[PDB]
Amino acid sequence: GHMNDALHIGLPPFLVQANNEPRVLAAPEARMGYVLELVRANIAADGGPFAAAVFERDSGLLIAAGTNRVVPGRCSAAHAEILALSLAQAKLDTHDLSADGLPACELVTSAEPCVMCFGAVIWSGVRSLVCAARSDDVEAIGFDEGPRPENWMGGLEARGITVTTGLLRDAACALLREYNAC
Amino acid sequence: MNDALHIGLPPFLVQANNEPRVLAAPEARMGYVLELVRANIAADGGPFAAAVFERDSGLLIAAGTNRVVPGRCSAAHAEILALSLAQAKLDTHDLSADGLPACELVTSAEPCVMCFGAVIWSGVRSLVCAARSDDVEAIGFDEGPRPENWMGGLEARGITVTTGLLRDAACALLREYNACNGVIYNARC
Ligand SMILES: Nc1nc(N)c2nc[nH]c2n1
Ligand SMILES: [Zn+2]
Ligand SMILES: [Zn+2]
Repeated sequence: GHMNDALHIGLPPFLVQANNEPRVLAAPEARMGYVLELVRANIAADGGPFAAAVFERDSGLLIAAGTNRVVPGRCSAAHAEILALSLAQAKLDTHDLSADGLPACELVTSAEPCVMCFGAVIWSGVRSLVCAARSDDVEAIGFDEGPRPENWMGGLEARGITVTTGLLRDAACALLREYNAC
Repeated sequence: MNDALHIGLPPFLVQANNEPRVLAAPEARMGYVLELVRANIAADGGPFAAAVFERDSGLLIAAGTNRVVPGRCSAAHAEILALSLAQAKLDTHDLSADGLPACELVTSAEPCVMCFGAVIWSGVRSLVCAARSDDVEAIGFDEGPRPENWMGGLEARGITVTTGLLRDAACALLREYNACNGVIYNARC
């Protein structure tokens, strides 16, 4: 809500809980299954059908999670990725996730990022991005990726951020089609 | 806050966002945005400020400055703060929602790729910049990989773009931040 002295984006109960309960998920598909549970919880708490979480890349320790809170939060910058990366940085007391001595961080996200989130992933210091639904899956339910540069993935890769896509794509599309139906 | 995204605003920014203010001329709007750059640098933030104004009346809606380092948040560019704070005050994610005056983002520098998408999603109908991307990069800030013809990109979404407005003063402030950036104490800073 509106504050005088802060930008303040409140989080619904499931998301506060997700950011404060201990969770180590070693396998990539474990990490992505949990992110898709957050998608489902978010849809039920009036949010867009997107979620993301920052994990320690090797251990799979969950550091923070975010979901689309654009409409209920009255904030167009409130995509899953922005919240997940920002909360991870708050937790780790730094604006730079690749700060010396911090373990390598990974953003596991329900769908390929829009142009804003593409830039946010670059500045964040995460070293790895893993996506489920593809860009055309997102467009097919009326979400816009915006004008991203051509070869956005190679843009990430050239800056030391490894990119995997398509992970539990079909599971993520099931939740997208469902949001679009309702 | 582990229960919210919470970026605190320094007092001078609370002040900027508290007092009613109307600036008709583009140069007046950018003059004010450049005062916030200097106040931000003195309040431990980066050399970047932006403000959302009603396009046709000059009424200030909200201002934002770069709070990346003090706010421990790489998303906290001036543009993201200005836009989000304006959306919070008017109680919509969409600055072009029915009933709302057309909004213009005035920004001390051309937007990086993240801020470029934020602009597109925000609903503002006008982007007005001072320093060019070349200026920003000249002192080690990185605009990142924007799409080819990013300005044409904005225009095709109906977002009119101006740049170079009070560019000299904005460059002078960038160079002054850069001269004071190092670790060796300089009383002149
Ligand atoms: N316009 C602009 N460009 C950057 N690289 C940047 N980094 C932090 N704030 C910024 N603003
Ligand atoms: Zn996004
Ligand atoms: Zn930016």
